[PDB]
Amino acid sequence: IKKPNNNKILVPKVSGLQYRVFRIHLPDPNKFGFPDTSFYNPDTQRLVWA
Amino acid sequence: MSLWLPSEATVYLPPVPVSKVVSTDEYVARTNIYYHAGTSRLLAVGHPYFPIKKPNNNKILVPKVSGLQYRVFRIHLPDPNKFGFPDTSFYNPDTQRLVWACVGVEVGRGQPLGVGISGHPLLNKLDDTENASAYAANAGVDNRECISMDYKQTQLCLIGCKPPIGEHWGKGSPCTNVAVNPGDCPPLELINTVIQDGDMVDTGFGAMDFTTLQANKSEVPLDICTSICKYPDYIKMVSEPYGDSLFFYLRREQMFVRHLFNRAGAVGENVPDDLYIKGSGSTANLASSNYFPTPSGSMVTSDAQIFNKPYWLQRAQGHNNGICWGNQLFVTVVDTTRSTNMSLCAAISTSETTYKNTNFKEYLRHGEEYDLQFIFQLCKITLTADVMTYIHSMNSTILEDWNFGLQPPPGGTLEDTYRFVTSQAIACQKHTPPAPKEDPLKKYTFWEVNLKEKFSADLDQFPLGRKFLLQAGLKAKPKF
Amino acid sequence: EQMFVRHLFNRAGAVGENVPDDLYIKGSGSTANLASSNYFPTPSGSMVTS
Repeated sequence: IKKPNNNKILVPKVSGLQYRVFRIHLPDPNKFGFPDTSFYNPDTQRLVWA
Repeated sequence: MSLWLPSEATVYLPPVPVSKVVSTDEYVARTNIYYHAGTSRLLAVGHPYFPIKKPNNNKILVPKVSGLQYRVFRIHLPDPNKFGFPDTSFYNPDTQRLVWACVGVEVGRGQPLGVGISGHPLLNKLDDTENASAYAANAGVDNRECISMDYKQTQLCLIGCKPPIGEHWGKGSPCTNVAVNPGDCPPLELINTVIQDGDMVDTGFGAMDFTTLQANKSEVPLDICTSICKYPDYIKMVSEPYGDSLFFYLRREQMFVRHLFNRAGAVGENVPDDLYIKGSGSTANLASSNYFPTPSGSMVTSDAQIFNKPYWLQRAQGHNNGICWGNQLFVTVVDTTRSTNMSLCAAISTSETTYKNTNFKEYLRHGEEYDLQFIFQLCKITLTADVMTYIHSMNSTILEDWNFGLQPPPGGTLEDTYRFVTSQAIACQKHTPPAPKEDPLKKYTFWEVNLKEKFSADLDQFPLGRKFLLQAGLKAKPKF
Repeated sequence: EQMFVRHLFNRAGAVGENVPDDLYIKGSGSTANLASSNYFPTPSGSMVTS
C-alpha cells in the first residue's frame, strides 16, 4: 500500500506465501573474552560456531 | 600487521554471576503420600450464540454456553499445612512447609461427539467468488445475507498454577504523524491477556478483536460478532522463566477452506494500476477484491480425542515440575468436538391439528459435561535462608500465605495522634481506615472448582486412582 | 464414532429468543426483517471401511 503520488510504502506486503529468509548474525567467537583463553591460541588457531 | 595502531576492538566479556532459576526437584522434596481429588459432575446449559437477558432489565436469564469457548477452571486445593492427616510426623512445621504437586490429571467429557453450526442473519457477503459464471451485477445497498458455517476444529488442555495467557490482534493508536481521516484502517497491535472462562477460541477468522476492528458488526457469525477470539500464547508461556503458567499442554487443530466469498463495502485500498489491465463495459469497474473463506473443521473422530485419558506428569516442560503453588491449579480446556446445539421447540397452542409456522417458537440450546480428576502428591520444602530468598523472589505471596518470614510487624517510625480529636481546628482527625482488596485474580472470571472437601487417600476406590495404582505398579488391597 | 457436517440449514417458526440489537446493524428494505438464526447441520457419518 503506497500513496498515489509518492512511492513510499505505507503498508508492506506480508502474506503466508512468501519466503522468510532470515540472515542470522553471530558474534565473532574470536572476540569473546574467555576467563581461560589459554584454551585457544590466537597465533595459530581460530574459532567458529557450529 | 606491521604497524602499531592506537586502540582495540570489541571484546564480549563474560556476564556477572546471576542467581539462576532452578528446577523444583532441587528444593521441593517428594513424599509417598498421594491423594485423589475429583469434581462431582460439571454441567452447563445455555444459548450457543448470545446470553438471553431481560428486555427491560439486564439480569441474564440464560447464559452463553458454546462449544467454542475457553473452559478455564480454577481448582482450589486444601491447605496441606492445615489439612488433617492421620499422622503428621513426616514433616517438621518449625522448619518445613508442605505443598501439593500434580501427578496425574483426567479431564472427562460427557456428551456425544458432534459439530455445531453458527452464522449471522445479516453477514457481509457480496458474492461467491469460488466459481463465478458472469461478472457481478450492480452492487446495491445492504447486500448482506444469512450465512452459516461450522468452525475450525480445536482441542487443547493447558495445566498450570497461574492462569493461561492468550494473544489476539487489537487496535493500537497510530503515531501522531498521520492525518487520520474517518474510515481509515485501524493500526494493529498484538495484545496479551489472561484467558478467562468464557472467551472465544480462534475459529478460522483469526485471533482478533471483533469489537474494535470491525465496526461493520456483520462480518463474522453471531457468537464471535462482538467477542475477542484468543489464541494461547505458547511462545510466551513456555519462555516464562519459572514455568508456572504452563507445565503441561496438548492441542489438536484442523481446518480447511470450504467456501470462498467476497466482502461488500467501500474499497479501503484500491488495486494498484500495475496489477491488472483495465476493462471496458461490464468489467470497467473492479469487483471487491476483499476475499474471505468460511472455515470448516472436518470429520470429528473418536480416535483423535485427547480427553477421557489420564495424563501422568513426570517431567514438566519448565522448571516448575507440577508444583501447585498457592494451593491452586488452572485447567484450561477447549473442546469443539462435542459442540452439538440441540434445537428445541414449544407449541403456543396444543389444540391445532394442522401445522402452522406461527404456532411454534424455536429455541437453540447447548449442554456441556465435565468431570475432572487429579492425583496429587504431597511435597515438603525445608525453608532455609537460600530457599526462602529464592521463593520470595519467585512468587512474593507464597512465603506470606505459609506462615514464614519473621518480617517486622509494624515497620513504622511514628504515628500522629492529636489530642482533642473532637475539635473543629484539627482538620478531620479520624484514624479509622477501611480495608482494600486482597486477591489479584478478582478481575477475571473462572469456573471455580472447590476441591477442599474432595481429597481422599484411598485411590483404588476411584477410577483415576486405580489407573494410577496400575500404571505405578503397586496394588493397594491385601484384604481377604 | 465419527461425523462431519454435510449441509447447513435453517429452521422455520416464530423466533423464541430474538437476537439482541447490539449484535448487528439494522437493515432496510429486503433485510429489514431478520432471517432465522436457528441453524441445524445435516450430519454425515463418513466412509465405512473394513
